[PDB]
Amino acid sequence: APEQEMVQVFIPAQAVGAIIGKKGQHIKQLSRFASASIKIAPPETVRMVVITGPPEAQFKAQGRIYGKLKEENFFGPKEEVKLETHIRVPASAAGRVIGKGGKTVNELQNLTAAEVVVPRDQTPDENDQVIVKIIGHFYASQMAQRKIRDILAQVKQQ
Repeated sequence: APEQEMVQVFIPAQAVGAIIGKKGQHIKQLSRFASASIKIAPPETVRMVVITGPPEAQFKAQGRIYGKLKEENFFGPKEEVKLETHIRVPASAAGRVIGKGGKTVNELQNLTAAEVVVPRDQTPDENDQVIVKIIGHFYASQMAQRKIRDILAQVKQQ
């Protein structure tokens, strides 16, 4: 059964208008395209897009956010869109995302050219989960997320 995941994508504050669209048109139809729930989180004081859905939904929705930002010239003419994404992993599995000595997060970064960072002083949330930070282009971020998901599923069996 397609399990659901929640991802937080940070976008430039000024881009919220193009993601939402007039009368919310763009964010509704993006939800239908991806078959995902897609929400702009309230400002704490970048803005955070919260995407909830299974992996294929995540791919479609995230793909369209990177694409919309590209199309609106939010970055630059020669500039690939690079965004920060936060995902949550079991605390008991974070040490396996890092690897012994740090070898798996290193391999991740070398394979994808995404920057992947597990902050080390975290308090697990009420679901015993901690943040992994992913910064990169669309493909790099997708590949980091897919790999981390596969690591988690491995730890779960064993």
